[PDB]
Amino acid sequence: KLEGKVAIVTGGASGIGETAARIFADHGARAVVIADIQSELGRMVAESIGAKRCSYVQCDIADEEQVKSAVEWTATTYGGLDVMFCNAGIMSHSDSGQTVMELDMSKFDEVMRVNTRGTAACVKQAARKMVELGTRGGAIICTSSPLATRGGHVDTDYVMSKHAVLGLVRSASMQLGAHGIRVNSVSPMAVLTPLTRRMGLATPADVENALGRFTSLKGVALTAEHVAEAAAFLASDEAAFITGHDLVVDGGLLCLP
Amino acid sequence: KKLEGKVAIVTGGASGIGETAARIFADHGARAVVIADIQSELGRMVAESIGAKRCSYVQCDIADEEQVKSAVEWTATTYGGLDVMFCNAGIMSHSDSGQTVMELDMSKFDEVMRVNTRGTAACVKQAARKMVELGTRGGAIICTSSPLATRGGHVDTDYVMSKHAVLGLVRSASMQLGAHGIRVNSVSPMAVLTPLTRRMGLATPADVENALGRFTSLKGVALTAEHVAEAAAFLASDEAAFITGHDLVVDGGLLCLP
Amino acid sequence: KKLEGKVAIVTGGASGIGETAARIFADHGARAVVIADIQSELGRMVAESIGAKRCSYVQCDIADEEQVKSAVEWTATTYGGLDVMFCNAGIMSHSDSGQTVMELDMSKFDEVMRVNTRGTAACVKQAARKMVELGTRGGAIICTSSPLATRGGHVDTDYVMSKHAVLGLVRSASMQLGAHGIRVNSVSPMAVLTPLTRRMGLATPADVENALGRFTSLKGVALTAEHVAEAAAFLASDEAAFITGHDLVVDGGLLCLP
Amino acid sequence: KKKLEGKVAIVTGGASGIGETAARIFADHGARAVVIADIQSELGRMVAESIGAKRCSYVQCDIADEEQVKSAVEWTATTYGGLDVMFCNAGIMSHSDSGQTVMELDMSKFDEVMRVNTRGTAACVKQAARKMVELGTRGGAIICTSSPLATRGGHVDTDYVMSKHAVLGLVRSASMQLGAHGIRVNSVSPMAVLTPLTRRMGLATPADVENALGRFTSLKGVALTAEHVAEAAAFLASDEAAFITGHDLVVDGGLLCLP
Ligand SMILES: NC(=O)c1ccc[n+]([C@@H]2O[C@H](COP(=O)([O-])OP(=O)(O)OC[C@H]3O[C@@H](n4cnc5c(N)ncnc54)[C@H](O)[C@@H]3O)[C@@H](O)[C@H]2O)c1
Ligand SMILES: NC(=O)c1ccc[n+]([C@@H]2O[C@H](COP(=O)([O-])OP(=O)(O)OC[C@H]3O[C@@H](n4cnc5c(N)ncnc54)[C@H](O)[C@@H]3O)[C@@H](O)[C@H]2O)c1
Ligand SMILES: NC(=O)c1ccc[n+]([C@@H]2O[C@H](COP(=O)([O-])OP(=O)(O)OC[C@H]3O[C@@H](n4cnc5c(N)ncnc54)[C@H](O)[C@@H]3O)[C@@H](O)[C@H]2O)c1
Ligand SMILES: NC(=O)c1ccc[n+]([C@@H]2O[C@H](COP(=O)([O-])OP(=O)(O)OC[C@H]3O[C@@H](n4cnc5c(N)ncnc54)[C@H](O)[C@@H]3O)[C@@H](O)[C@H]2O)c1
Repeated sequence: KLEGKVAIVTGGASGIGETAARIFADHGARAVVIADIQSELGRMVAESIGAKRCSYVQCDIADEEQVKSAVEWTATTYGGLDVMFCNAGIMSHSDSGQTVMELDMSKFDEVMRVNTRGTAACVKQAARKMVELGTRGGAIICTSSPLATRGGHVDTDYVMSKHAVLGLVRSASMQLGAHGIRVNSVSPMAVLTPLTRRMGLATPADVENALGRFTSLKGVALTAEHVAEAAAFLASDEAAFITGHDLVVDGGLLCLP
Repeated sequence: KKLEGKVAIVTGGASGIGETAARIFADHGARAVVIADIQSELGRMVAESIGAKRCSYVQCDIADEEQVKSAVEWTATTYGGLDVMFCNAGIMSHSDSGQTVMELDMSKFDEVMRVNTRGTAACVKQAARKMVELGTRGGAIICTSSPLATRGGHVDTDYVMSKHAVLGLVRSASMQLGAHGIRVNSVSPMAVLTPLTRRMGLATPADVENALGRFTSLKGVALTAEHVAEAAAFLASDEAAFITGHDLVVDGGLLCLP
Repeated sequence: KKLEGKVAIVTGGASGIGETAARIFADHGARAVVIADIQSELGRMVAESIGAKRCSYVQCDIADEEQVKSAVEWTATTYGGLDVMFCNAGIMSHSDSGQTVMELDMSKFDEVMRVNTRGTAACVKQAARKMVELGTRGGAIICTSSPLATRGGHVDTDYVMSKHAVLGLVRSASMQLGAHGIRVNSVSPMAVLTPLTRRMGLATPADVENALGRFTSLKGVALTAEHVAEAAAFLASDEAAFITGHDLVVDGGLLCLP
Repeated sequence: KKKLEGKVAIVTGGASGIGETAARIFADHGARAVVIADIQSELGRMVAESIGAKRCSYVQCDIADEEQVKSAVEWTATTYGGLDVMFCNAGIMSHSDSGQTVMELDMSKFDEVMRVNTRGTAACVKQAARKMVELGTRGGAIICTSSPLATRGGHVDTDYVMSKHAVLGLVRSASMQLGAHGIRVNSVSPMAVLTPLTRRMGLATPADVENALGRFTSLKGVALTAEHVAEAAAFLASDEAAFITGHDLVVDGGLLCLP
């Protein structure tokens, strides 16, 4: 699917991004660059994938200059840039849950900084590099959420940030189609990662107990591989005419708990 | 191979998008692909070309629920299962006034609604019932939709209403059949060169670009039946094991209808 | 007064939401309200109660396009105008197996689709033709829809499909009739205590609260037919002069269907 | 009865444009008191004096400063004895030669647009809700001004598009969380209203609007006015909308696509 492509995975040191980097390489990616802020964790992932197929770059995506450097380093080292997986994202793990009435505006600022400013800087810098290189069939994919299209009972800062990511995806797909660049998102429900266990979901039983009643599809558990497979489809020529689309991977979510 | 060992029915498989999907499903390793359709000899030609040991042709007017029952049951006992139902058959009216609201021909409305909604509903029902009987694991039902399932049209109002209805069927069936591990999704392509769009006036890739090009964000690629079949194959495979109730839009970033 | 001097037709006005809309339209100053229904005894009682100088009954099965045309003609001729068409009549199956996909009764599907999609389309068409013919300024066409026009259902799959189709009609009619200054919108209420919901087993406010209370964000108020009528009167008035193609949802923040 | 009889309303950004007209229309619909919160002191006191000092007051309030929002909300509730309507209407767009396209996104201008439109709006919803809960307000209403660009992408002003998407996420979440208190939260999404903001974008006259947007607008024979937007807001703020929450009320004349 991805033979000969060069991909960057922000947040690739952990969770969904880690699995996505592994799966992109299994799909024949020429090179996968993990861009994260967890240097030793990230280097670990890179060697696990294979030090000759995967590299790590320290990159705080909220700092546009660090994004530009990571993008430039990637294109120079590997001679191209075909896939930007804008995946890094954070939540506030606030004791009072970031409800509207208890909204911690300082914690709100942190979430919006990473999830909207960082994602926007990543889309911008990746687009600029693909255009400069004349990349053909380039793909930019943002990790979203069902909370990009419906409200939350908690984590209001996160909900607003993912709504904003969807607006960015829609706008970028409109503006970058002229260059043949496709911009899409993938919105998974609950994946066991370090993020979801900070919310109190550590085991598949925790997931089913929290969400199963609200999930239409029975008899299958959502894995990080599932999310990576959706993203590899979007990045591949199997999706050559798909842009501006939010690919939802949620088992028919009826509502949040 | 993503469809290895699966048994697929493709309605409307004698022509256009359905024909390509049947070929592409077989190329992705489907054990058997059954074309259900009403163009008897165009369809036998296709199953012939795909490989008479991989592909059969069944006469099936999808509006008739007993013919859908029969086609589904024939497929399952012949090949020992049913894993994928690609509910793709569908029509438009091709009317002098264009089926604007002002000039809606109620009789032609009835014909479009009969195939596109009653027939699609019959296929989803009969395919689902058989999957549950056989105990199919990870079954997939996929309906061909349209950007006109989520937006209004300037013309072909009956077709627009029918595709809106198909989307409601997909959403409802996903919530009801998830208990059986059956996933239900749709694929919504924009303009594919088929006999249907030829009846509309689009014969050549240059016609498509002249009618839809300025309304499409993505430049440098034309949509093909293969693209739609690849979207469906993805949805039918384990690559989409947790995707249900979803409308997979393949429109190049359609800004608006012309 | 919001609707001062306007002539309105309310289909399904003999009962439930339509009856309350007819009364509320008159309270907002409508010059004439015409109730179009198939329950003549009930409908004549509503018309007489609103006021025989202000309100008339016409027998009209909206699934028969000729009866619709006749009712619209009679309204414009009797009252010299047509400003508001509230296409509100609709039905459900009330089947013992709930019209799930697995147990979908196609003949009952046909009945629901006939009233809710074919009939609604004929009403939109015939009202639009008449307002265009009269030169109506700022005419309004409103269809009663449902949260099930935008999400799937666990039951009543035929009704879900039909209300999706109604939204496709509203969107299409909005884009085609705006050239004439005609606005087309829908209103989508959740559970109102009417003969329709009584037939689904909801007879009392406690029944509604038990079925839907914990799926509804908004507490302290129960949806009434008057709430729905006020939404329709807003959309029908100059308070909504630039609103078209819109589905006005009146559901209390519905988290999910039961 | 007047649609807003007896209600106390706050209108942020009420010194100008849509918010000024909303303040006038709310008073016209019988609001007991309208408080204009803005950062244009002389303009805002003009509006308040014009509506009538007995029924309208002005407060200086930078909505991106949560403390000033809380202070304006407390002053309203203490002065007038209640808080029934919060119309979170203040917002900005960037001054950008490059249009804030993705390719030329000025990140520091993006920051400012997000700070006012998302951080400020969130603070306004929070502080208004906290007060209505404290007061035991019955049938309270919080309305945010949104845009078609809350639900569709834009060719330009990408920062603004993301900010309005985020506002809709706030409206949806607040609706879900505040319904327990009887508080309804909705948005109103107008297309092109002639204001100082759209003049800055190059739309100064009705002909400008028609030339830029007429062929993309289904509804003919009428042009969107600020009064139309205010009437939609007044509806949502009233008992005519007693069961409407979490809803985006679109006022765009059937917009077929963005320019
Ligand atoms: N896990 C879920 O269930 C779930 C569901 C829906 C959406 N998501 C989203 O998927 C993305 C990945 O989430 P995850 O579950 O793998 O969480 P995770 O915490 O396991 O991984 C996130 C990684 O992003 C990195 N990160 C944080 N800030 C960064 C920054 N400024 N610059 C660069 N990297 C940064 C982190 O170091 C981390 O390695 C996130 O956008 C999340 O919002 C997750
Ligand atoms: N061509 C496009 O650009 C386009 C765009 C959007 C959606 N679609 C939809 O994709 C589906 C296939 O369209 P197509 O372009 O391949 O058109 P097509 O006419 O070339 O193929 C349709 C086939 O379905 C068969 N058919 C019609 N009624 C039938 C019935 N009752 N029972 C069984 N078969 C019946 C027809 O014989 C035909 O072989 C349709 O549902 C169409 O609405 C097509
Ligand atoms: N909770 C609710 O009541 C609810 C919720 C959502 C949507 N709706 C929709 O609101 C509309 C009215 O529903 P209601 O609850 O008032 O039901 P109701 O049964 O109380 O009233 C419906 C009236 O429509 C008339 N009707 C049926 N078929 C007709 C036909 N062919 N021609 C003319 N009239 C016909 C009926 O005789 C009846 O008087 C319907 O479209 C319904 O789908 C109702
Ligand atoms: N005019 C349009 O076409 C249009 C369309 C859709 C949405 N909107 C939105 O409507 C809102 C009002 O826009 P408008 O056209 O009336 O513009 P406007 O500039 O005429 O009025 C906005 C007023 O908000 C005040 N404002 C800005 N930042 C503020 C802050 N931090 N604190 C307090 N007040 C502040 C401003 O001084 C100004 O008086 C905005 O949210 C805009 O996004 C406008």
